[PDB]
Amino acid sequence: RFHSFSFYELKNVTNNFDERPISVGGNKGEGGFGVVYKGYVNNTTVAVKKEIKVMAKCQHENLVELLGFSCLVYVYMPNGSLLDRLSCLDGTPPLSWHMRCKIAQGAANGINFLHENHHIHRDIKSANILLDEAFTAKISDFGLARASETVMTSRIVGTTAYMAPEALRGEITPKSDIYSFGVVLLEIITGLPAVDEHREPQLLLDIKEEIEDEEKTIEDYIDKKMNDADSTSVEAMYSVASQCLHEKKNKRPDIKKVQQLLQEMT
Ligand SMILES: Nc1ncnc2c1ncn2[C@@H]1O[C@H](COP(=O)(O)OP(=O)(O)NP(=O)(O)O)[C@@H](O)[C@H]1O
Repeated sequence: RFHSFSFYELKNVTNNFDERPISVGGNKGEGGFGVVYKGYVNNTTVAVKKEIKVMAKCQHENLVELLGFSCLVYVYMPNGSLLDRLSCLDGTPPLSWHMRCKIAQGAANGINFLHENHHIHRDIKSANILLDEAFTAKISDFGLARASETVMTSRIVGTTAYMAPEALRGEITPKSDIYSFGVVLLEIITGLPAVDEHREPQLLLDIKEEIEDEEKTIEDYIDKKMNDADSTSVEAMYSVASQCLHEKKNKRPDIKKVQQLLQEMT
């Protein structure tokens, strides 16, 4: 299971917490809980950051593996996040439609495993979908995760732009994950971030209504940085997105349904 690390080995593996981007010769990614550095341990490139029983019960090919702690050490995901690859950050090639279908499938297989096992992720978003050497989807960051039995909470957590209305009111339910996934699927289709302040609309989930009021087609929104995207499977994916984004929790499909529809799309 989990290798217990001393801090001093971690320090030195990360070239003494070299905070420089790896693209410039360093070891640095960073989020709202810590900084993630590339490590070289024996010959195992790892990812080191600053729940564990969740990672201890939940192993799956579409979930990042926790290796160890001092704290947290992870299998290291070469290709970064889905958000950064959708953005083409640091000049990476745009993701093909074929590849985007596989990633959506893998991410749904990942969340399915979590729901079967009665967990609620609570922060499903494209930044929390990592990609290994082979671009296999790895759901990450189970710091907010909760075991399930719908309850409420005074400590509302998540990322605003991906959050279900009931998740923003303080309810806790896997149903919110489904909603967040629907926003991820929209990100995959259009290659647009869930929120852009200098955009209209600022919130990607708002395109559902532009489309429903047939003011726009999903075709207008399709990421133009692809040449392998057929109308039929794009609409098939959008349809699944739309269902996940039903503003009423009990109307959304469950993850088993989302999964079978994404497999049928392919
Ligand atoms: N296991 C990993 N392998 C490779 N990169 C990782 C791994 N875990 C995290 N990262 C990267 O480390 C950075 C920090 O991630 P994280 O601390 O989870 O913040 P975030 O998901 O971007 N936002 P939040 O989860 O709200 O704090 C991100 O840039 C990730 O791309």
